[PDB]
Amino acid sequence: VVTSRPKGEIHSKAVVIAEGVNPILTMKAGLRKEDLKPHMVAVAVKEVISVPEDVVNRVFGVEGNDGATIELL
Amino acid sequence: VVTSRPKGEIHSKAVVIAEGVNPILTMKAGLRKEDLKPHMVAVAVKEVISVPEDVVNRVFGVEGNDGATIELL
Amino acid sequence: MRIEDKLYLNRYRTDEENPHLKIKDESICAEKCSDRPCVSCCPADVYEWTESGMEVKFEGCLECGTCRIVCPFGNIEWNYPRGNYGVLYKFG
Amino acid sequence: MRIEDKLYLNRYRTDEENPHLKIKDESICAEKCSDRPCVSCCPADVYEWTESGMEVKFEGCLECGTCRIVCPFGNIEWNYPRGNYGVLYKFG
Ligand code: SF4
Ligand code: SF4
Ligand code: SF4
Ligand code: SF4
Repeated sequence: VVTSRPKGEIHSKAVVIAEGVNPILTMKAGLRKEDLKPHMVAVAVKEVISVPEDVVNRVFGVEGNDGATIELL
Repeated sequence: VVTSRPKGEIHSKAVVIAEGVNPILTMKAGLRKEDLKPHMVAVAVKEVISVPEDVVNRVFGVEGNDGATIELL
Repeated sequence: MRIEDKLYLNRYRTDEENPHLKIKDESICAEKCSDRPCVSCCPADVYEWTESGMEVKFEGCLECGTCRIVCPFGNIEWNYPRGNYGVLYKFG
Repeated sequence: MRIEDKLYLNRYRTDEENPHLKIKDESICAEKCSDRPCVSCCPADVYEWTESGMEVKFEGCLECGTCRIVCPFGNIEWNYPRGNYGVLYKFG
């Protein structure tokens, strides 16, 4: 592995490309013969909203480190 | 209408038997030729539980004189 | 014991001199009846079949009317209590 | 204005001397492109098509990678920022 660091050259017997989506480093290894087309990916926009620990209990119907997940269609 | 009161005899041109289930007074008027059999009625047992106005908001997911109804099967 | 804890929560004006639940024939409850559905379907545990006869604790009657209807032989003289008597449901 | 209110909430270490979003050919964005999907699909309003060219405000880039993929002609030299640079998501 070569890095953006100045003296950065890490030697290894194997390299695990666990770098997620945007397969920039996968294309350098010969895998991913093309880039991602805009039908293999989904733009996911997320907000983390500060809701003060008791309205979370009220609007989800839970209490005390028990959680609920909503899936919105 | 005659009542359980001592001098109780109310005179009227019409009598509306709006006395609910247990058709005791309906059978006196000639209607309901038999009593209720135990398949025309359902025993409904109800508790009113004191839950202090904010756990009601939390367990129903509501707030401020907005209510929710659960039907349990 | 168990349901008279919950019948204590209700409000009553008991009419003890006028029992509104009379059993028309005690002998039907001894040999003619098999399962006693007045006991097993009373929401207030009013009826209890002893060997001394049927104990009708009419003071806890919730005036539902199940006993009169669930009795197969019709031997429950069922009335409502008088006016201003019986259960008095607060926030019913 | 609107989304840079929300980009102010994020934490950045901006690398201003190294823009990681370069456009390979500005002429493809003027006549070859019709709808400019880099502008209309950028979650951080990085791309803005003026008549002076394409304004690439790379400092607010959320490093998602949409622009590189949604661009039909491939003329976005898209890199991640260097290590310890770009978005730094706290409770991501
Ligand atoms: S149901 Fe009718 S018969 Fe059976 S016990 Fe109650 S009263 Fe006696
Ligand atoms: S009325 Fe309801 S409560 Fe009173 S005895 Fe008959 S069943 Fe039990
Ligand atoms: S998409 Fe490719 S071509 Fe269309 S504007 Fe953005 S960069 Fe220029
Ligand atoms: S990466 Fe995500 S945010 Fe940064 S420019 Fe491309 S699209 Fe806009």
